[PDB]
Parts: sequence; C-alpha cells; structure tokens
Amino acid sequence: TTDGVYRVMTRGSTQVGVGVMQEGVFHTMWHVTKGAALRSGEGRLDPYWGDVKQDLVSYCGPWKLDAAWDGLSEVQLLAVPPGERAKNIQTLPGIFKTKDGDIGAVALDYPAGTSGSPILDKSGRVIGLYGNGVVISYVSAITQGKR
Amino acid sequence: VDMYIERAGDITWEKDAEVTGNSPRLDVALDESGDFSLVE
Repeated sequence: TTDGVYRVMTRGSTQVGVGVMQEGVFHTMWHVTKGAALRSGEGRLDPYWGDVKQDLVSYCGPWKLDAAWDGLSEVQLLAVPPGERAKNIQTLPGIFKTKDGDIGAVALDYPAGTSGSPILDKSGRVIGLYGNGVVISYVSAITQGKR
Repeated sequence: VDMYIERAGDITWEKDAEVTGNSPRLDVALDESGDFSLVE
C-alpha cells in the first residue's frame, strides 16, 4: 500500500502497464486493466471509480491526484519500462488544443507497457499519467483525473 | 488471468535526468471511447 510507482503485471509474466499508489488509492489508465481486480501480494485491490473517456481508473478509493501542468515549465516522465528500473525523463510539454480546453502533452515514445507511468512537476506532484495519445511519432496527453 | 502489481520506486523529481523530446502544438478531438484524433 506504500506510496510509489508500481508495475502492472499479468499471467510467463508480462508487464501491461504502470500505476501510482498515493493515499491508499491505486491509480492507472483504464485501458491497462479494463477494470479488473488487482493482486498486491496476498491482498486484493478492487476497482472503485473508472471512466473510459478519460481512460482512468482508481482502486480502493476515489481519485486522489490533482496537480496540473503550469503550462510553462518542464516536467519529468517517471517511466517504468518493462525490464528496466524506473527512470526520469525530462521534457517541455507541447499542447493538445481541444474544444473543451488545452491539455499538456509529451512527445515521448516508450513501450506500451509503460502506459500509466506518472508525469511529475518540479515539486514531485503527479500532474497526470502517460499512455493515451495520438500519432503525428507518438504524443501522449498528460491525463489527469478529478479529485 | 492473474493481474498483479509490484513496487518499482518512489515518485520523485531527479535533478540528473535525461532531457529529450519536442513540444508540438496539435489540434485534436476526443471521442466517446477516449480516443484522440487529429483535427484540421
């Protein structure tokens, strides 16, 4: 239940994604788990909230992450690729311009099992999750939920 | 189908981090299935 970044694994074992544990709630992207329950050691994590359009899902309680890109500063992707230790990748986001407002985006292309990796601001707050995007090269929205 | 999680690290900013990637400005639409698409 410890705060941190976790791999999401399936059963040989494969990494299907990544998620963020914070305040006893596990956060990942809907397309990683499709809402399935997760095993954590001898414990079980059950889905609590989810939304396909936002491509987000929380386990054991409501979404907790609320920081947002400031629109000027570089950010770090805390990538956790399959078979590699977690690593920080710094970048200046671009922008998804939509009809309901702008969303930060990062033009970083990591393996699919990296989906759900957190994106951080300078204070270490999670401003969203990596792995829902478009192709121009892949560009990921910085996907954040509502607390 | 056993889906399970393993801790990989703390969430922290690292001063010594690799820096890469450009910053494209893109018009996109988001449909009901959560898929982004380019718009012109």
